Amino acid sequence: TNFIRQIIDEDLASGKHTTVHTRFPPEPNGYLHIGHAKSICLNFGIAQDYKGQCNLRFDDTNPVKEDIEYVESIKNDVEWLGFHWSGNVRYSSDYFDQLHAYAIELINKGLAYVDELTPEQIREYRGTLTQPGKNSPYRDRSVEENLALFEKMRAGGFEEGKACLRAKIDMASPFIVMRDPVLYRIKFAEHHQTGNKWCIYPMYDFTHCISDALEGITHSLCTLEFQDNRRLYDWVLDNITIPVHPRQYEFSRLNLEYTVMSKRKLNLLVTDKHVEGWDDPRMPTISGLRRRGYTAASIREFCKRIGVTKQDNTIEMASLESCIREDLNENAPRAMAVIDPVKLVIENYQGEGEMVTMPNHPNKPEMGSRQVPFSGEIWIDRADFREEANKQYKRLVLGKEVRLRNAYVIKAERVEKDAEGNITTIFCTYDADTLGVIHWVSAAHALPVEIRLYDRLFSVPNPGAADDFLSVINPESLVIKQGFAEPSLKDAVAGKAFQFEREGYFCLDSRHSTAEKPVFNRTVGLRDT
RNA sequence: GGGGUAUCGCCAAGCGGUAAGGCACCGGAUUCUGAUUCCGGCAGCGAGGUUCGAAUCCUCGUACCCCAGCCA
Ligand SMILES: NC(=O)CC[C@H](N)C(=O)NS(=O)(=O)OC[C@H]1O[C@@H](n2cnc3c(N)ncnc32)[C@H](O)[C@@H]1O
Repeated sequence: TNFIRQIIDEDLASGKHTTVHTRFPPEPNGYLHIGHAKSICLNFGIAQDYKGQCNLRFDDTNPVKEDIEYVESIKNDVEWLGFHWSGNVRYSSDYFDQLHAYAIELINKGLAYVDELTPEQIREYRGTLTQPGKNSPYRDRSVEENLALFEKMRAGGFEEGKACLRAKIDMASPFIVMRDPVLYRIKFAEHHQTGNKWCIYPMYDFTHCISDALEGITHSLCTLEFQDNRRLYDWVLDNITIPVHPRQYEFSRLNLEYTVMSKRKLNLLVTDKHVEGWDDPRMPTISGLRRRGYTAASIREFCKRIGVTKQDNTIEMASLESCIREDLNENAPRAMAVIDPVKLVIENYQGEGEMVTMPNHPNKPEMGSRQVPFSGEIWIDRADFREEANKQYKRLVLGKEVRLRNAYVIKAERVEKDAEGNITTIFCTYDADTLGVIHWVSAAHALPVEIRLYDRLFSVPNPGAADDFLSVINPESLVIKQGFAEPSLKDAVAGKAFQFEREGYFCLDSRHSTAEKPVFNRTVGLRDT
């Protein structure tokens, strides 16, 4: 329960409404991102929670910026997230002729007219945040003149920017939006759904209130920027022959630390190639978060955990993080992986290996146990090995012993180095019947695995407010290791995310992995203190 | 100008009845993952008025967001 829902129960009891009918109106000019998920939960959840209907509508009014590619993806992430829409997918373009008729109703009613101030001009007459606007000399043309001219615009008689249809509101209203907001505009650009049937497109403020109405929406839910815009949402509706009037309520938009979220800036990392793609695993996009290894639920949880308020906010990473972890900790079966590897030879080991039994999930044997190849020419993570270390360091010490994960207690007793003085091997001896702790991978039965260690894309908490967000990208947002994993990981089906013991939760990256060079993305690391 | 916001480090309840939970975080217990679990540990813009008493009320100021695209 949040204020929007609180309003919903009230609108219910009074009987202002019977069923709720919400909507998600993303424009198809980029992919969805976590923020949208917030928006996607609000509207889809309210509806199902109230046995209502939510639809997916692509507010495709600006042909020039939108592309078919997006609508396909927006459609997917929506499903993927876990929601289904009411009836078919509706496009604002579905209501184009509808908007046209309505523009005419305003014209005939005399509340809209063909203004001819060049764009530059239209702004000058607009006035400012403190100085009222000034009526255009065209403002008062006759209904007959307006109908004629509109039709011309529509018939392409005017070049782009040479004419526009405008409402006749109040040029000196404090709401800049009511200063004779433009209704239609000329754009000779093929629309992704109507092709070239249209030369004049309608504006969002115009399109949006009508679509909602014509759809039967009970609560147009949006983000705060559109609060001023509520004035014109009601005006248009309050001035055309349409039978319902969806009330609008806005809320705060999701802001995440260390990552921009504007479909534009995201769009910029993509175009200027600073990331693999909209879905590069470092992105805040859903497509990305998915490839990164986020479970629809963790996202839906995140969304649940941050509420919907009118307050400005900026969620920390640890929140989104805590979420995937809560999910994965409980579901992902553990495995063995070694990210940095130095060879460790147990000279006391005679033979060619054996077979150590490891659980799939230690706090839940319910997921059974697997069989992994133990040996004496194994691998380990360099950071487990130290010739010198304090009392808190629990891993391998030059004269100590560490219980190898699900196997034996070895005991380093020598070491060896090279040119630069870095070690190449740690000769040690294993105990006989013993079955701190560390993990490992038999070098022999080792699966060569590429590992992509990800980190927050941007170096600063609020790259948005930065001068050049690109200039503040973390060069270490991605760090490609080359490690070795037990042979089980051979059968990692791109999808499940295993938990490489003591390292993090990983998933096989489904944009690069091959039969021989599987690629495991680190969704999120573990809590290390 | 106008439209908004003002409770813990980050979110988020409470809507006059004497300040929820979440995440971060610091202690302690277990753990062949320094994880997991586990218990313990840390609060309402300012100033005034209003009440018996208000974070929720009235007023002043203060802050910070948004609005001068033929983008949405
Ligand atoms: N009346 C409205 O909702 C505005 C719709 C408009 N076409 C729009 O905002 N375009 S959009 O494609 O950028 O966004 C579509 C809808 O997604 C949600 N949304 C957009 N940006 C968001 C953000 N940063 N955080 C959370 N939710 C966000 C809104 O419901 C938005 O309308």
